[PDB]
Amino acid sequence: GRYIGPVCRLCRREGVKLYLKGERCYSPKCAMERRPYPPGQHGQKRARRPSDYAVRLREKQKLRRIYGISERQFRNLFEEASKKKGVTGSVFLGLLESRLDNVVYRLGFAVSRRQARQLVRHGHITVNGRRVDLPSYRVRPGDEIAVAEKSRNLELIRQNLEAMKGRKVGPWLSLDVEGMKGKFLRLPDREDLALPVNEQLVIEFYSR
Amino acid sequence: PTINQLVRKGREKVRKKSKVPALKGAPFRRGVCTVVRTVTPKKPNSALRKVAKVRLTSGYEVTAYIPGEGHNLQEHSVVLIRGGRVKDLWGVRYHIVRGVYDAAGVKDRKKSRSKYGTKKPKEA
Amino acid sequence: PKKVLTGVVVSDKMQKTVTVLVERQFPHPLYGKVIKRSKKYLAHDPEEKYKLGDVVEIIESRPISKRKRFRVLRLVESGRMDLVEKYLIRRQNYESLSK
Amino acid sequence: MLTDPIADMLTRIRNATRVYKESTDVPASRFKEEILRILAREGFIKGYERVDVDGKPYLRVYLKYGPRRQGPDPRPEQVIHHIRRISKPGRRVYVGVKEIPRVRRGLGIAILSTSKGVLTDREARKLGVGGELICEVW
Amino acid sequence: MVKIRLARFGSKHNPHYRIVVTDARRKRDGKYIEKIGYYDPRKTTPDWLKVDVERARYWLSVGAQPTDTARRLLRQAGVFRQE
RNA sequence: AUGCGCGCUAGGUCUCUGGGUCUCCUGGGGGCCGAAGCUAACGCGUUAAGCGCGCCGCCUGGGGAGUACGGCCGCAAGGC
RNA sequence: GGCUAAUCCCCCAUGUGGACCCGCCCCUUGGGGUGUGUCCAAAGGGCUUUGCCCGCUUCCGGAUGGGCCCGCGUCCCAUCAGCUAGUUGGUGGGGUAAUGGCCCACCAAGGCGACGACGGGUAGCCGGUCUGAGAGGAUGGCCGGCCACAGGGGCACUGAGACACGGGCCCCACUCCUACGGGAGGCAGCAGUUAGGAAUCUUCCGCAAUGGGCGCAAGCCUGACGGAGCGACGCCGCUUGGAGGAAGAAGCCCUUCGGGGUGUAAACUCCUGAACCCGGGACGAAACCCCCGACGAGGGGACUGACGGUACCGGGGUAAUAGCGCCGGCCAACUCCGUGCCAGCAGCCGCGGUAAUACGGAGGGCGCGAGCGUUACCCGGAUUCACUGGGCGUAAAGGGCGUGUAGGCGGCCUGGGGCGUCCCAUGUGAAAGACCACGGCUCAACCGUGGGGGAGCGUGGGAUACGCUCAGGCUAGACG
Ligand SMILES: [Mg+2]
Ligand SMILES: [Mg+2]
Ligand SMILES: [Mg+2]
Ligand SMILES: [Mg+2]
Ligand SMILES: [Mg+2]
Ligand SMILES: [Mg+2]
Ligand SMILES: [Mg+2]
Ligand SMILES: [Mg+2]
Ligand SMILES: [Mg+2]
Ligand SMILES: [Mg+2]
Ligand SMILES: [Mg+2]
Ligand SMILES: [Mg+2]
Ligand SMILES: [Mg+2]
Ligand SMILES: [Mg+2]
Ligand SMILES: [Mg+2]
Ligand SMILES: [Mg+2]
Ligand SMILES: [Mg+2]
Ligand SMILES: [Mg+2]
Ligand SMILES: [Mg+2]
Ligand SMILES: [Mg+2]
Ligand SMILES: [Mg+2]
Ligand SMILES: [Mg+2]
Ligand SMILES: [Mg+2]
Ligand SMILES: [Mg+2]
Ligand SMILES: [Mg+2]
Ligand SMILES: [Mg+2]
Ligand SMILES: [Mg+2]
Ligand SMILES: [Mg+2]
Ligand SMILES: [Mg+2]
Ligand SMILES: [Mg+2]
Ligand SMILES: [Mg+2]
Ligand SMILES: [Mg+2]
Ligand SMILES: [Mg+2]
Ligand SMILES: [Mg+2]
Ligand SMILES: [Mg+2]
Ligand SMILES: [Mg+2]
Ligand SMILES: [Mg+2]
Ligand SMILES: [Mg+2]
Ligand SMILES: [Mg+2]
Ligand SMILES: [Mg+2]
Ligand SMILES: [Mg+2]
Ligand SMILES: [Mg+2]
Ligand SMILES: [Mg+2]
Ligand SMILES: [Mg+2]
Ligand SMILES: [Mg+2]
Ligand SMILES: [Mg+2]
Ligand SMILES: [Mg+2]
Ligand SMILES: [Mg+2]
Ligand SMILES: [Mg+2]
Ligand SMILES: [Mg+2]
Ligand SMILES: [Mg+2]
Ligand SMILES: [Mg+2]
Ligand SMILES: [Mg+2]
Ligand SMILES: [Mg+2]
Ligand SMILES: [Mg+2]
Ligand SMILES: [Mg+2]
Ligand SMILES: [Mg+2]
Ligand SMILES: [Mg+2]
Ligand SMILES: [Mg+2]
Ligand SMILES: [Mg+2]
Ligand SMILES: [Mg+2]
Ligand SMILES: [Mg+2]
Ligand SMILES: [Mg+2]
Ligand SMILES: [Mg+2]
Ligand SMILES: [Mg+2]
Ligand SMILES: [Mg+2]
Ligand SMILES: [Mg+2]
Ligand SMILES: [Mg+2]
Ligand SMILES: [Mg+2]
Ligand SMILES: [Mg+2]
Ligand SMILES: [Mg+2]
Ligand SMILES: [Mg+2]
Ligand SMILES: [Mg+2]
Ligand SMILES: [Mg+2]
Ligand SMILES: [Mg+2]
Ligand SMILES: [Mg+2]
Ligand SMILES: [Mg+2]
Ligand SMILES: [Mg+2]
Ligand SMILES: [Mg+2]
Ligand SMILES: [Mg+2]
Ligand SMILES: [Mg+2]
Ligand SMILES: [Mg+2]
Ligand SMILES: [Mg+2]
Ligand SMILES: [Mg+2]
Ligand SMILES: [Mg+2]
Ligand SMILES: [Mg+2]
Ligand SMILES: [Mg+2]
Ligand SMILES: [Mg+2]
Ligand SMILES: [Mg+2]
Ligand SMILES: [Mg+2]
Ligand SMILES: [Mg+2]
Ligand SMILES: [Mg+2]
Ligand SMILES: [Mg+2]
Ligand SMILES: [Mg+2]
Ligand SMILES: [Mg+2]
Ligand SMILES: [Mg+2]
Ligand SMILES: [Mg+2]
Ligand SMILES: [Mg+2]
Ligand SMILES: [Mg+2]
Ligand SMILES: [Mg+2]
Ligand SMILES: [Mg+2]
Ligand SMILES: [Mg+2]
Ligand SMILES: [Mg+2]
Ligand SMILES: [Mg+2]
Ligand SMILES: [Mg+2]
Ligand SMILES: [Mg+2]
Ligand SMILES: [Mg+2]
Ligand SMILES: [Mg+2]
Ligand SMILES: [Mg+2]
Ligand SMILES: [Mg+2]
Ligand SMILES: [Mg+2]
Ligand SMILES: [Mg+2]
Ligand SMILES: [Mg+2]
Ligand SMILES: [Mg+2]
Ligand SMILES: [Mg+2]
Ligand SMILES: [Mg+2]
Ligand SMILES: [Mg+2]
Ligand SMILES: [Mg+2]
Ligand SMILES: [Mg+2]
Ligand SMILES: [Mg+2]
Ligand SMILES: [Mg+2]
Ligand SMILES: [Mg+2]
Ligand SMILES: [Mg+2]
Ligand SMILES: [Mg+2]
Ligand SMILES: [Mg+2]
Ligand SMILES: [Mg+2]
Ligand SMILES: [Mg+2]
Ligand SMILES: [Mg+2]
Ligand SMILES: [Mg+2]
Ligand SMILES: [Mg+2]
Ligand SMILES: [Mg+2]
Ligand SMILES: [Mg+2]
Ligand SMILES: [Mg+2]
Ligand SMILES: [Mg+2]
Ligand SMILES: [Mg+2]
Ligand SMILES: [Mg+2]
Ligand SMILES: [Mg+2]
Ligand SMILES: [Mg+2]
Ligand SMILES: [Mg+2]
Ligand SMILES: [Mg+2]
Ligand SMILES: [Mg+2]
Ligand SMILES: [Mg+2]
Ligand SMILES: [Mg+2]
Ligand SMILES: [Mg+2]
Ligand SMILES: [Mg+2]
Ligand SMILES: [Mg+2]
Ligand SMILES: [Mg+2]
Ligand SMILES: [Mg+2]
Ligand SMILES: [Mg+2]
Ligand SMILES: [Mg+2]
Ligand SMILES: [Mg+2]
Ligand SMILES: [Mg+2]
Ligand SMILES: [Mg+2]
Ligand SMILES: [Mg+2]
Ligand SMILES: [Mg+2]
Ligand SMILES: [Mg+2]
Ligand SMILES: [Mg+2]
Ligand SMILES: [Mg+2]
Ligand SMILES: [Mg+2]
Ligand SMILES: [Mg+2]
Ligand SMILES: [Mg+2]
Ligand SMILES: [Mg+2]
Ligand SMILES: [Mg+2]
Ligand SMILES: [Mg+2]
Ligand SMILES: [Zn+2]
Repeated sequence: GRYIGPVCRLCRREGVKLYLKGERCYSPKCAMERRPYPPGQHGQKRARRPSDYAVRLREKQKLRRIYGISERQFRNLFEEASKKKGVTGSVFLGLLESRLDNVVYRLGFAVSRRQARQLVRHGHITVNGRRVDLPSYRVRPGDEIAVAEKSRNLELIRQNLEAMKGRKVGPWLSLDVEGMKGKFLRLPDREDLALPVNEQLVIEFYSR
Repeated sequence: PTINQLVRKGREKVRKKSKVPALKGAPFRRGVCTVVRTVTPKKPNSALRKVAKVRLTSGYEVTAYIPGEGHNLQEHSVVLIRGGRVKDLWGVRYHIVRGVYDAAGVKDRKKSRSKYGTKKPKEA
Repeated sequence: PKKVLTGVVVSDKMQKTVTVLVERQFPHPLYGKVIKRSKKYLAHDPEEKYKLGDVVEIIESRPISKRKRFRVLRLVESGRMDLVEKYLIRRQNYESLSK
Repeated sequence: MLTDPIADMLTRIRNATRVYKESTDVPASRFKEEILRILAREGFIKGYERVDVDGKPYLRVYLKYGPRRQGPDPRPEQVIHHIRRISKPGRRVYVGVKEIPRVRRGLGIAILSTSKGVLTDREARKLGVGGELICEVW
Repeated sequence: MVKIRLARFGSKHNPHYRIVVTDARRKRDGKYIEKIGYYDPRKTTPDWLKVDVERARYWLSVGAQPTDTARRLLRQAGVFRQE
């Protein structure tokens, strides 16, 4: 159970907008609209200078909450990237960017990531023609990620896609809105995504 | 040391002695209380600390601490020894695990409940 | 290959047998230098031909006695008693080191 | 008797240069000549000459250093910043080719004696041989 | 005597065998003389049988005995074919 | 409270004992200041505590304890 | 005590050949050939019955599995320093598949040890595993290889193989039966019981698969095994919802009484549809066998599931578990109240003697999350046994001083050798694991296929600077 509960609170503690609610994280309600201070009794108090540890921990939490991942999946992913050839930070982001649910979000099929997850687990998504109900599932370049033929007239789906008419998608992605399909073209680099994250801080955090 | 000296004598690997003979290498030992009493602590503090003399399954008699606020232990109650010592006490090398055997848990404790062995209460 | 080594004959004293001292060198697995170690092989001299001080090649063979798995191959150097006297000296040093 | 002649050379050089002496004499051996020749070729000394002190052969090593500097302590950057023995008698060290050190990230050298002669770590690798690791310089 | 037979390398309900020359008295799954082929009964990939008929015919020449199933697979690779 | 041997690294000054064309120079010892350098500092510095090599001895928190036990010395006291 | 068959035992023959003494030849430890002499063979059964099969006997190879021997590696204590009588060798012999004091007789006086013998302590070893940047430390459950044991101690018999776990004999301890003479056992096989313990499972299903024994087969046996069950023990996957929703309800907490907080969190709206119900429903299984062909090759045919109606697919379908540690510093997270050296905390530093972020509750927060903590233990940090990678004037640490034994170390040039060193080739370094890649279960875990690497040791070849050795010079050390 990767974190389930009040969210715009994490937006707040991380000090930046993470967009966990989709639209309305786009409204003037995000609570980063006039409560940009963290949650709790002490949120409005002058904040002491963070320890090196603090800084690093917090950056990592930012990244994780962005993807909505267990710690354990996140660690395993990182380590799996530290093993791989190529810059660890970037590989990591690439691997995170490769979760099916994330691909579904990224393709506009779902509004937020948590929603994308639900869409996957419920089997409204196919990958190359077969249903994949695992959110963790790794999309590989070349993969065609589609809305289920059966889920195609779902209210949430129709609205979500008529949204994406005229919208531009990730430059590592292809989209066909008529067909409710999209292709994962290539792994993204750190410039491809806008993340409010210095990944090198995360490498350091796990380096302790 | 010269290298030749190392080839002759070598370097001495140094062993550590166990802070705990609960023997067995075991994580806990069962025992029976012998004396259940109170004791005054070492030079910097004052209190009345609650302890039991325990006769272990492991053949040893040892003094164990009885953590938490209330306690039910008396001369014949059988108990579990978990090890870890009490610093400002004389010769108390192990703690009693509460909730196990004739040790009750700590009544009314709401806070770190698994230390102290008390169940989660219900709410209203 | 039946293993074959070289040593010097330090013991005359048996019947059709010779004690052959064999040195060997090798690097030390940790401290890295070369160390020199040695052991006495009991070797088969049926002819009673090889004498003390002879530096001989020695060979892996069919077992002769307990302790004799090696027989004398050939003589290489003759009469290095410097070796023998070294070893005898050690054995005399033994008489110290006790009680 | 010097117990290690080769070290005595390396050190003669060390102290020599650490006072900025212009040259220094070391009792001559063909091997020392070789080591020297490597340094010279590598830009570490200026060069050396075979010479005669009281009728005994020495090799005279002429040392180089950097420019003069500013602020307090004008003394010049050494050109041999660091020079040390690796193999010594009484612990002999031999690397095979795959075990040949790279030094100071390539900016330094190691001098190995090999059955192909005395060569720099790069030299030895290119020659594809190993041997007794004599010293490192940088 | 010496056998040509199957040894179980899969996982639970995922059986994959090694076609193997071994002494008869070994554990089924234990140390053998050679791996001649592989066998995947559940035919989960394009190659679910490899043989290497050359070594198979060797071992037959020195009188290894294939088991019944071993020999089926062996012959499937035409180790025994004369033409 | 500084194991032995060897090689290398400014000087100044006082001394003991040789040799030399005897302001002084050149050996071998004893002192004091001091270059570089070392050092936690104090200090050491061609009589190293500097730079290096060889070899020996030794160290691994305090107390318990140079104790106990064992062995070996010793007439004993006591020693190792 | 009596009868009787055989592929049971024996006798005579045949002697392909083989064994043994002796001689010669080749080869070189007992390898191969040859000559005379002596000795040694067999077993029948089935049929689709004049031939084919399943067998038998002797011999030579092969393959596979073993025995024995050797180099090297293999924990702690020297407060264990000497050990040794079959002990060390020799000759002859006994024994064995075979070498061997393995055993015996006779002879000799040896063998081993500070390069740690002897003694004591501990311990199955390994592939590997854990940890570490590495070097190193620690470890050897599961899987694979080896060894050893089968209540304790001895012993042999049968046999290709045992000194045999469900074989035999004896002694011992224990249980059981007994008519007191005497008998019967041996789960460290699967399950299960009991004891011990902090603690470790079902007296399950199946012979369908793979494997094993016997059988020409059909088959039979197989707690090997393939499966299922229980345990959050591990690992991996996944759920407890998704979107909207106030300038932001109640409650609660804090409050400078203005307000701040839990917080879009709830309520509520819409949507999806774990669970669950229905229908379909596997792969793993094609052989052996039968038929043609020739019992071959080849072709054709049939049977066969424990898992299990399981996985999986289709339909329907409900908003559907959250907990545990922590918030003085190390260390991410602060306030109120209670308590007043008490009660309690505590890994160290240290908190509590009326203003306690350190006790106890609450509000709030940080961290992980079907877990979270604790205890024990290993590596880590610990460059705190320092090979990498420490030191000894005053911090722990130079022996009171010498002499020299072993041992370590060795100036300049030349030549031979090529042992150390280095190089090339090759052999070995099983599989599993680790690594990379592709692949198979919807992913992963798990699994398969391929690839790479590699210390060490064996063999052949090569180099010669350095180390050694031999030879020959020199004088800068040393001595005279
Ligand atoms: Mg990386
Ligand atoms: Mg977008
Ligand atoms: Mg791209
Ligand atoms: Mg974004
Ligand atoms: Mg940025
Ligand atoms: Mg790390
Ligand atoms: Mg670390
Ligand atoms: Mg106090
Ligand atoms: Mg009671
Ligand atoms: Mg503890
Ligand atoms: Mg607490
Ligand atoms: Mg003799
Ligand atoms: Mg004999
Ligand atoms: Mg011979
Ligand atoms: Mg003696
Ligand atoms: Mg002594
Ligand atoms: Mg090598
Ligand atoms: Mg076997
Ligand atoms: Mg497939
Ligand atoms: Mg095929
Ligand atoms: Mg054929
Ligand atoms: Mg000068
Ligand atoms: Mg004068
Ligand atoms: Mg003087
Ligand atoms: Mg001074
Ligand atoms: Mg100075
Ligand atoms: Mg120093
Ligand atoms: Mg200073
Ligand atoms: Mg001088
Ligand atoms: Mg002076
Ligand atoms: Mg002096
Ligand atoms: Mg000196
Ligand atoms: Mg010092
Ligand atoms: Mg220490
Ligand atoms: Mg102490
Ligand atoms: Mg005393
Ligand atoms: Mg004692
Ligand atoms: Mg005494
Ligand atoms: Mg004494
Ligand atoms: Mg006495
Ligand atoms: Mg005294
Ligand atoms: Mg009868
Ligand atoms: Mg009758
Ligand atoms: Mg006959
Ligand atoms: Mg004949
Ligand atoms: Mg014979
Ligand atoms: Mg017969
Ligand atoms: Mg007959
Ligand atoms: Mg064999
Ligand atoms: Mg005897
Ligand atoms: Mg005789
Ligand atoms: Mg004999
Ligand atoms: Mg016998
Ligand atoms: Mg036998
Ligand atoms: Mg006899
Ligand atoms: Mg006798
Ligand atoms: Mg030895
Ligand atoms: Mg024992
Ligand atoms: Mg044991
Ligand atoms: Mg051990
Ligand atoms: Mg270490
Ligand atoms: Mg290792
Ligand atoms: Mg071990
Ligand atoms: Mg076990
Ligand atoms: Mg088992
Ligand atoms: Mg095993
Ligand atoms: Mg036994
Ligand atoms: Mg038993
Ligand atoms: Mg017993
Ligand atoms: Mg027995
Ligand atoms: Mg038999
Ligand atoms: Mg046995
Ligand atoms: Mg049994
Ligand atoms: Mg049996
Ligand atoms: Mg009896
Ligand atoms: Mg009974
Ligand atoms: Mg029974
Ligand atoms: Mg019996
Ligand atoms: Mg059992
Ligand atoms: Mg019990
Ligand atoms: Mg089980
Ligand atoms: Mg059954
Ligand atoms: Mg079967
Ligand atoms: Mg079968
Ligand atoms: Mg059969
Ligand atoms: Mg039939
Ligand atoms: Mg029948
Ligand atoms: Mg049965
Ligand atoms: Mg099983
Ligand atoms: Mg349980
Ligand atoms: Mg439980
Ligand atoms: Mg899990
Ligand atoms: Mg709406
Ligand atoms: Mg709206
Ligand atoms: Mg509000
Ligand atoms: Mg409110
Ligand atoms: Mg209120
Ligand atoms: Mg105010
Ligand atoms: Mg309010
Ligand atoms: Mg919500
Ligand atoms: Mg509404
Ligand atoms: Mg549906
Ligand atoms: Mg509905
Ligand atoms: Mg159903
Ligand atoms: Mg089937
Ligand atoms: Mg089929
Ligand atoms: Mg059958
Ligand atoms: Mg037919
Ligand atoms: Mg026919
Ligand atoms: Mg037929
Ligand atoms: Mg056929
Ligand atoms: Mg067929
Ligand atoms: Mg069924
Ligand atoms: Mg069925
Ligand atoms: Mg259907
Ligand atoms: Mg369905
Ligand atoms: Mg709900
Ligand atoms: Mg809802
Ligand atoms: Mg929570
Ligand atoms: Mg503090
Ligand atoms: Mg932490
Ligand atoms: Mg803090
Ligand atoms: Mg009170
Ligand atoms: Mg009060
Ligand atoms: Mg207070
Ligand atoms: Mg106070
Ligand atoms: Mg508090
Ligand atoms: Mg605390
Ligand atoms: Mg508290
Ligand atoms: Mg709370
Ligand atoms: Mg909470
Ligand atoms: Mg745990
Ligand atoms: Mg452990
Ligand atoms: Mg530790
Ligand atoms: Mg380290
Ligand atoms: Mg320590
Ligand atoms: Mg230290
Ligand atoms: Mg060191
Ligand atoms: Mg130190
Ligand atoms: Mg020193
Ligand atoms: Mg002083
Ligand atoms: Mg001191
Ligand atoms: Mg002294
Ligand atoms: Mg001396
Ligand atoms: Mg000497
Ligand atoms: Mg010499
Ligand atoms: Mg030399
Ligand atoms: Mg020498
Ligand atoms: Mg030469
Ligand atoms: Mg060579
Ligand atoms: Mg070559
Ligand atoms: Mg190779
Ligand atoms: Mg091999
Ligand atoms: Mg190799
Ligand atoms: Mg391998
Ligand atoms: Mg794997
Ligand atoms: Mg690797
Ligand atoms: Mg895949
Ligand atoms: Mg490797
Ligand atoms: Mg290896
Ligand atoms: Mg060679
Ligand atoms: Mg040559
Ligand atoms: Mg000479
Ligand atoms: Mg002369
Ligand atoms: Zn937000």
